[PDB]
Amino acid sequence: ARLGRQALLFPLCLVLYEFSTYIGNDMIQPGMLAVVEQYQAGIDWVPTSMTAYLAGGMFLQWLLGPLSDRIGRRPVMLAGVVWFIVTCLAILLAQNIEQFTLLRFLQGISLCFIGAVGYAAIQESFEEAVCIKITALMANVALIAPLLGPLVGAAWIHVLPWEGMFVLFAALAAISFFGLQRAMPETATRIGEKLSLKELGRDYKLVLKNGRFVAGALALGFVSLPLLAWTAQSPIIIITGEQLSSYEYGLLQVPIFGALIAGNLLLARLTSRRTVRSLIIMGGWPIMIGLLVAAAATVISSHAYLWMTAGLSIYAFGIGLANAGLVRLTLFASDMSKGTVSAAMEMLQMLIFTVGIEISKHAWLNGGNGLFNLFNLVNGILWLSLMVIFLK
Ligand SMILES: C[n+]1ccc(-c2cc[n+](C)cc2)cc1
Ligand SMILES: [Pr+3]
Ligand SMILES: [Pr+3]
Repeated sequence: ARLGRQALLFPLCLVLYEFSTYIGNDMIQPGMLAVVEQYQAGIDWVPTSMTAYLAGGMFLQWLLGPLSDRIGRRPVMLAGVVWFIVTCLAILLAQNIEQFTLLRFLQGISLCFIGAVGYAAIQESFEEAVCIKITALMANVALIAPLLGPLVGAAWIHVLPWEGMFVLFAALAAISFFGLQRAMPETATRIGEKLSLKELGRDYKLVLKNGRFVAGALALGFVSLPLLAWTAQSPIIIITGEQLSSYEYGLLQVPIFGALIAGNLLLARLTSRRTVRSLIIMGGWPIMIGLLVAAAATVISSHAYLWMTAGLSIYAFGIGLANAGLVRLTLFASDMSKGTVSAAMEMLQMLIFTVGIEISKHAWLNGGNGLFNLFNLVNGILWLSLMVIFLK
């Protein structure tokens, strides 16, 4: 007898899935030093784990939304959960870092199911008032994962093997599979209809023609790249770069991702009395000053990692205050299907993350902290350059 508890279990398991796909990245980065050392791979493969994971995350959004609309939101979502489980277990059999990285890419495809079909079902199932509550919980999980992940991941690889992490990801996903199997409704409104890739290609051609949309989408990518670059490389900057331990590594996540949360909590308070664009200008100050301080500090003094951390913290506060607003404006910058717009901007900004982490990596390998931070400053400037057009 499940109908009252169904209204709560369905969003909970999707959030559990969202959480485990997220720590599936955030727990793995600290443990990536163990992985590299166990394959004898070289530290340059540490950020590439995330690069491949995110590259998979942009692989199928365009398809999965309209496909699940045609064949069912249940069978497509459940397939994504199974896929994550199977690919999480398959990585234990990887014989080199290339195979590890390749499965890391296959595991990344699991992210595409969250918004394009999972959240689509939340939109199609719940009232606007309840939908807001669920979206908020999804946002709170997206804030906790990149703080919990590195802390728990650093602690994990001093007692347990990295393999065990993937067992944990598959287990949490397995729990969410059984929960979704019982509780998820079937809310696809086009079951039976034919899907036309040629027609769908025209939809994505039309959104890319929208100048104001593309400007906002790229800006979201550019502005979050410093934060994503830090997540990817902080294990190699702090531990192998600065010759520090796991404690320092983990400790330095607190002011940065704490600052992110602080930026979101203030946004929540200030939202009723500030327009979206004023919050973008408001948050722009800590973003620019933060990135500028981190750059200036590590150019004049290469090993000033506390000044770098403080710079990223001030920057992160700006991101928490500005991003949610810019996401909103970008969505409504294109008067086209919300499924296509969301998939487009999710896809576009992740193109920037994947390429950006790779350039970021080479910046640090060839120039250390100074060139790592300077590249992050360029990204801020590119976000700011786009904002003066996008806003004025
Ligand atoms: C799959 N995925 C999750 C979270 C982000 C994300 C990007 C930028 N920020 C600021 C937060 C979260 C991107 C992709
Ligand atoms: Pr058409
Ligand atoms: Pr269409």
